Amino acid sequence: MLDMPIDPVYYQLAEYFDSLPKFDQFSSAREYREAINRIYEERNRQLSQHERVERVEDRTIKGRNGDIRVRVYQQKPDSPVLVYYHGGGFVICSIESHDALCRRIARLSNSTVVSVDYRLAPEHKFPAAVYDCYDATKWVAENAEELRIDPSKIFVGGDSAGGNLAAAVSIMARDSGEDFIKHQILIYPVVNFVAPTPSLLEFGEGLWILDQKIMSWFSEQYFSREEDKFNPLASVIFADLENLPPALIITAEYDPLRDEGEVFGQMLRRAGVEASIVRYRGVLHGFINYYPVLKAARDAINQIAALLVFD
Repeated sequence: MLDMPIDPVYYQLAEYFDSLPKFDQFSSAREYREAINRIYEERNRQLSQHERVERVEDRTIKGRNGDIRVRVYQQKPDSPVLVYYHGGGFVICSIESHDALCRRIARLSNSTVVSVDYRLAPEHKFPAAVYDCYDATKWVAENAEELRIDPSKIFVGGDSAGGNLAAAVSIMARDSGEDFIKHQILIYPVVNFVAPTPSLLEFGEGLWILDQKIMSWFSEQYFSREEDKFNPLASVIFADLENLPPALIITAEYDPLRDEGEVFGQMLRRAGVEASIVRYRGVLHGFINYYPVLKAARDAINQIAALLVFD
């Protein structure tokens, strides 16, 4: 139990969550990563069977940091695109662990999704991932014809650390005077590594998926220096927000990062950026990947897909 009115699916998933490998059960992030990604990826292999996509292509592109692999899920050519950045605290997860999710988005929308295989920490410290995501996004904008995507409909989005990366990318594009991003989709993002919030304290302990201990561990792996936490490409909540793309922010009710995400949405509104802040009740951080058994996740996904389909 956490606060009380939690979707009954979580109580049914008690064994599952408790059986997952914990970060502090290994001596290094690498070993932890290998153990947890193995589980996530196998599950995705099962789910993808039910998310058919006309074509899924793995391409290697040139980022300032070197090679960057991206996976292009294209259900239909000459369609809108969502450049996506997977979650995982900047340390774990991969294209394969969010494969089912991206397939479903591309399939439902009859469009395109480009999932970025960005450099992970601690191997590559902040801001390596931010630059990989920005480089891949710009590459999508610059290769519109080759990829067969609509250059006038390019969206960016991600979940958790991925939502943070989508926000950072949007800022980096704005700072560079680039205007190709038409929408940013932040799924329960982390946008602050310096200040506390009531939700951070309230759910700092006691919930599955995320607690204060692993959050501190993630930032320790991500940043090479403490003060990097205040960088505007990290704690995006302190960046200049003028002219940023219109945003759809999806938050989870039982999540330490909840208030942060909502405050970031209110700050964007003040700065004159249009934004929607949607809090899903009864769910925890990371809920979107559980769409096969959680309706709230299927509806959250429908919101992302609707953006690529509707005008």
